[PDB]
Amino acid sequence: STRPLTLSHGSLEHVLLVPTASFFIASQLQEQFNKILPEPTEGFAADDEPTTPAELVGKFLGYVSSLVEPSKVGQFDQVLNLCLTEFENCYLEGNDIHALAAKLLQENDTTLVKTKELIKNYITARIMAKRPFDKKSNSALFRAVGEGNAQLVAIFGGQGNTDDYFEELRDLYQTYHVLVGDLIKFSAETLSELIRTTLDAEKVFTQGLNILEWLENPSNTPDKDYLLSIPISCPLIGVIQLAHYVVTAKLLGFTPGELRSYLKGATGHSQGLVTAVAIAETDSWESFFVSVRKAITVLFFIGVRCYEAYPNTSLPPSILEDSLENNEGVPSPMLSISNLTQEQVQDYVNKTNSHLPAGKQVEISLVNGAKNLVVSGPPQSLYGLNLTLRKAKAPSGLDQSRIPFSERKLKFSNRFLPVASPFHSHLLVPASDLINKDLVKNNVSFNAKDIQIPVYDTFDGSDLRVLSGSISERIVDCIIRLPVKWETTTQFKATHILDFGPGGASGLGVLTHRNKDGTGVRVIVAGTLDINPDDDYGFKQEIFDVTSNGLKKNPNWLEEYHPKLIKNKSGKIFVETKFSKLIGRPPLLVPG
Amino acid sequence: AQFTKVIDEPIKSIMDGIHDGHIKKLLHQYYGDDESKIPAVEYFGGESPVDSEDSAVFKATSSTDEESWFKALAGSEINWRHASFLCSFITQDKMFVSNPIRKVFKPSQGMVVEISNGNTSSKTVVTLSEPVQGELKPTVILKLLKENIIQMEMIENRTMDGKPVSLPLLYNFNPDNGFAPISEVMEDR
Amino acid sequence: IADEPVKASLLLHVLVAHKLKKSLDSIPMSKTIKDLVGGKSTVQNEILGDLGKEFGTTPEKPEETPLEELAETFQDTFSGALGKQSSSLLSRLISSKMPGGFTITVARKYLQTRWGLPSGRQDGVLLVALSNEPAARLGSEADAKAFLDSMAQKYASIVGVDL
Amino acid sequence: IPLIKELRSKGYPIQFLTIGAGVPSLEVASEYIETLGLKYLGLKPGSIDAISQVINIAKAHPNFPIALQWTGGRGGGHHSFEDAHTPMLQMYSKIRRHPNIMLIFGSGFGSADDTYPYLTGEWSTKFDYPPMPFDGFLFGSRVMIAKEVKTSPDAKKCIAACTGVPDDKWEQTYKKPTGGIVTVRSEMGEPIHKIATRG
Repeated sequence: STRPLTLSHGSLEHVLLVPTASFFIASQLQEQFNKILPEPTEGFAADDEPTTPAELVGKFLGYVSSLVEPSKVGQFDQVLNLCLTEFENCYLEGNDIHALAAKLLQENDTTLVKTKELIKNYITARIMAKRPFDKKSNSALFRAVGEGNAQLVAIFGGQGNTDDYFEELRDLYQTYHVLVGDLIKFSAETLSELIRTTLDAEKVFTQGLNILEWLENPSNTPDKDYLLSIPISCPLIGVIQLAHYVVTAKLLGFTPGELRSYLKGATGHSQGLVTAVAIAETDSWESFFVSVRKAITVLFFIGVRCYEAYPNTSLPPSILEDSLENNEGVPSPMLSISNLTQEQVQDYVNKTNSHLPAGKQVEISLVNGAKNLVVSGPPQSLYGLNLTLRKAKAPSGLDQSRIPFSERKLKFSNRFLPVASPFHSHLLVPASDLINKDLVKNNVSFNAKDIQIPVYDTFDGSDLRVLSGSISERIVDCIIRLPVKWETTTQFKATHILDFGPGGASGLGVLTHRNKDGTGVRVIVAGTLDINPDDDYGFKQEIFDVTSNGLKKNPNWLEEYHPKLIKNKSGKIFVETKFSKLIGRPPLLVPG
Repeated sequence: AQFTKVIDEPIKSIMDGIHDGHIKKLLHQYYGDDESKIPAVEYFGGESPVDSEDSAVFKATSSTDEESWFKALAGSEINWRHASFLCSFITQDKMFVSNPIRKVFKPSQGMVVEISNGNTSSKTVVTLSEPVQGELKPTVILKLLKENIIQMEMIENRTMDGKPVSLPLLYNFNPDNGFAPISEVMEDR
Repeated sequence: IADEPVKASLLLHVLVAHKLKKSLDSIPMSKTIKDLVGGKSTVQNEILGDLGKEFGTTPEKPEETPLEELAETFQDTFSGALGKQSSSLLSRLISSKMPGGFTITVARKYLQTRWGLPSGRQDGVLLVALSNEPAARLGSEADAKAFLDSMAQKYASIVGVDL
Repeated sequence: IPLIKELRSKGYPIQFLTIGAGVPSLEVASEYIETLGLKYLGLKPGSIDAISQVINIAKAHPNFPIALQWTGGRGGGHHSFEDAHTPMLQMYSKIRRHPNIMLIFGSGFGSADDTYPYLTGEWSTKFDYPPMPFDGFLFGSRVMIAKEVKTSPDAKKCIAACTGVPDDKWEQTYKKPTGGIVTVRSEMGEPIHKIATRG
């Protein structure tokens, strides 16, 4: 026997059949929540109120979980478990909650913040109701990897994807507290150890590195320029990556070695490279933080010594003025040029290098695409190259349709990447040796045997596991000296790529998708839950999707449009293409 | 201009030479110079670029979806029935009248469709039976005469002397003209 | 107030300005049709087509001869009728926009009585209303009447009328 | 257009309509598609903006076939300044998400053997892209000196005398006779490739 209980926020309403034994406890907490529950407006446009019944169930689950304690058994634990089971059988029937949340975004007028709050409340209630994600989740994608139809590879983004990486970290801390908090405070305490452990880290970190203080209170967060500095940013990027890996593994019910074993291969972009190899070494939850420790350690030192090798200087206000008032980025030591050939940019940098002294010369850091490269060097010498580039490139609204194609003036875009150190340059070479001492002193090693899946270099695209020397030294060499030929690293024939890295919308995932669009490879952003209107790549939700929505393949042009043969009953052969199929005559016409 | 040299060559000769050059190259690259590997179909064409039972029984209601209806009736195999129930335009002489088979078989409540010999086109017969004065009697018999004719007996029962009278619809089914293979027979019509 | 059948200069200006999605004052007459939308080749021809439909006959090489001399070259043969193009355009203006209560027929007698402007002065104010399209949603008939007032002021200012 | 209306109402065997020298507006396209009662619609988009217009038309009308008959600046008749390859490299990705587009490549084709790499799609492999097969081909100038055409024999002899040039040099036809063809303005100043005859 269960008595009906109504809970409503204006128009939106839900009925929960609470067992009459525990109905008095339920008639109390609803009375409490209906007090806590704000006054509903028109359309639920105002924040902190549900728009759908699902949101209000979420808010109830979150509220009940806030009171319930895990250590001490209360009277509220029966209510929490009953409403959680009821919710699991009334909203997300079949598929995982992530696909439901996106469902609320596309279908209802739900805002992204409300979605994040609903997911946070659901997981908070699930962990508080002592019901973890122990069962091996039935995600279509990883099941098809089980049958081997899909080859899955995880990439790891570097710097210059977004600006506020810490804002994403905060978002992760709030929304997935129950899943991440443990790793976050482990990392925080690890860096607290490292700053005093290093001789003069406390000199580098002028406002310290109390990340947990900045996470809990946004007011305590220092200025953004402090956060973008490599010493602080680089390890925190690492954290965000690992945290994302942790979250997905916990939802999938995979151990970090199990999820690693599911990957055919993995690669990173600059710093990201260390995370993949740290992931290539991890086995189990207990043997997880030993891998993380090494990973978070190196990106700390990559931060510190590189900062000492080429510390950013104060730039003249006249240059910043010029750059801003000529619609260019803020002068930073990496500059991204799109729609321009490698031979063109190398010719331009050579031309600039002809005048400059060797110490102030620039060199090509990242070869992302064929026509999307990033150069690194002094932010003044980059501005000097920008100056030469702006002379050539035509104005952004100039119609050159009426000029013959050859005579046309090439029209490209050159924007200053949000970074504070010239990566993959001659400037960060000295630091290499210091970091190699920082590698050996702290007993930071990577073994050929310990790496399970092949991890690919950022320069030659070869597996690191076949190397003769220390993989640690090679990684250092790759991140601060060797350039990233990102197109040369990705010759692997994988069907699906996860962007664990930071950026989300502007991350390495999208760049790779563009680079090798139309080869049948499907890129999924694993760092952001969003809906792509084009649907030309997936988002986080497609990872946890278990239905026909979970296995989506991008079109490989060659195989989809393959020109075939056919013959009629009378044996007249036709070339069978889309057009010929339409018309029932060969795919040749005489035009008008 | 690089390929315009031969004067007064027939279009047939030129464009056959283009299609045949394409066939041979495709055959050599993907079919190992073997004609048998090329799949055969009844008539090639009529498939839109937007994208096994011997005897089945289908029942049209007021709810039935006309796409799924004609797909089911026509079936999967490329045969006379396929063209009959999926070709949008027949050819009355050189003129393109909308397909009258789709008009007669339009999915409305009451009609019941029976396919006999569905797997074997040579003997396939689709019979549509409608409630004639309450009793559900056979009304349409679409089948084959000699192989290259589509015969649709359109029978009326409410006659002068009870014995119903059959209407002979004939159509030449030319699968070589795959676009509109169905051409209604005007002679003696 | 006395009536006046719409000229070929105003009807040419509103047709050319409407197809551009520009204000009636943004487009100068003293310019070739080719100078306007030399950017695109389609827009030039669909301009000529709509002018051809509304006025029937067009001179040889219209696009390279500027608008002003074309005005009177249509004026002599044309006779103060909304024609076909502008008839569909005012019909889409009334139906696509939200004067949900009042249609074109009610719009005419509202201008005709409350101002005092007859048929030819109605056509002329409707051509002002076509070039100044609200585009965004309008509330009700209270906005529409206030818009018809302002379109009667613009017609009166350009042509040189007083109310 | 109103003629074709009657002829489709009367139902003459008119399979399609192709609008050359640019692409219609969205409203005119919609008029044409679901009032003319064709089987499909041809278009000859001039540049990236026209291609984007074709895409728009194919988007608003996803169940009606639409033949995107791309022809580079190297074709005969009224030709734009657009390269035959580059704008296709840029737009192919976008075009191919629409099932109801059939993408016909034309311009500078008079043999099967030089088109084949575009039928297979291997043409783009040179351009460091994935292979991009096409739906069909059109030949303008190839069929020009055919027997069944009405062109005067001496004209044919003049065409057969026309040497023709490889793709790379076609963009010199705005300056001088390049392989016996030169670019001259139309009546309305639209560039056309004509045989470099005294006239």
